Amino acid sequence: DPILLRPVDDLELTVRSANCLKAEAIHYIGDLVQRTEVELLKTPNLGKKSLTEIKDVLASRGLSLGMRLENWP
Amino acid sequence: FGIDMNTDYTLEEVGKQFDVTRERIRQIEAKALRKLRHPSRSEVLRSFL
Repeated sequence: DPILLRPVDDLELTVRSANCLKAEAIHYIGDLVQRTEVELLKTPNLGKKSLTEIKDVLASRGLSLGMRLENWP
Repeated sequence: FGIDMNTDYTLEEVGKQFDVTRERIRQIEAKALRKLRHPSRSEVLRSFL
């Protein structure tokens, strides 16, 4: 797969959600989508709009929540 | 820069154009250059290097 190894900075994320995800210590898109809705929503200063826009960019990049990973990284 | 125009402009003249401090325009240019530095756009450009 050539799309899972791209850095999470490619997602064009705002600063607040970027800081929240850095606190979650996520740097790969597969690691970004390994978790779920509530698990990422529990983080402080991250609202429904942040994860909503994350899902929007994932859908615009041909991804949809509910997948799983195998042998990564 | 001098892109598709006659002359380039120092940031003071652009600040007069946009009714804003020379500093703010420096910030805008730095932010835009940072944005274009990002991948998914730098590949086609850096193929010219």
